[PDB]
Amino acid sequence: KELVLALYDYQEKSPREVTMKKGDILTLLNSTNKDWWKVEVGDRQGFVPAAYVKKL
Ligand code: NA
Ligand code: NA
Repeated sequence: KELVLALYDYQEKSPREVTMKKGDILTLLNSTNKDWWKVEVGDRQGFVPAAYVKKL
């Protein structure tokens, strides 16, 4: 529903994670966890650290 901004480059470390580039605009899918948010990066879905993204 919401959009988030990738504040840093982040390379996924596990299958459930996804990679993002600084400045990417991600779709926020699930932010119920305080440390890991599920996002859509382009056509991929996965988790990134909440600390590395900013809600828009
Ligand atoms: Na992955
Ligand atoms: Na954040």
